[PDB]
Amino acid sequence: SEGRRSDTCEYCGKVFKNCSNLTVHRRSHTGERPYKCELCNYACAQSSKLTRHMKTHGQVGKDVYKCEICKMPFSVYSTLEKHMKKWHSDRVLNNDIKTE
Ligand SMILES: [Zn+2]
Ligand SMILES: [Zn+2]
Ligand SMILES: [Zn+2]
Repeated sequence: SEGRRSDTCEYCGKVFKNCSNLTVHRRSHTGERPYKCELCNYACAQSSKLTRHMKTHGQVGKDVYKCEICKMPFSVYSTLEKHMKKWHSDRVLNNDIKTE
């Protein structure tokens, strides 16, 4: 039992406690949306994690994302580019990311 009609993020859709704390958090994330997927029940702070997982969401059959060359499950396509570019260059090593 409660009501909220103002003091909420235009991008989270989540109610808050003060319009300035609303403003500063809406800048310190940006991200996209409440990070929440509507097809998975998943969320994580980055921007491009969601826009990539969104455009890679097409009829995966399992309501969870996976590397279509492995069949191996992984949260988002940005972590897969970092898996694929090194977890497939030496044999299935300690997942140490695409970097220089
Ligand atoms: Zn927000
Ligand atoms: Zn999803
Ligand atoms: Zn893979």
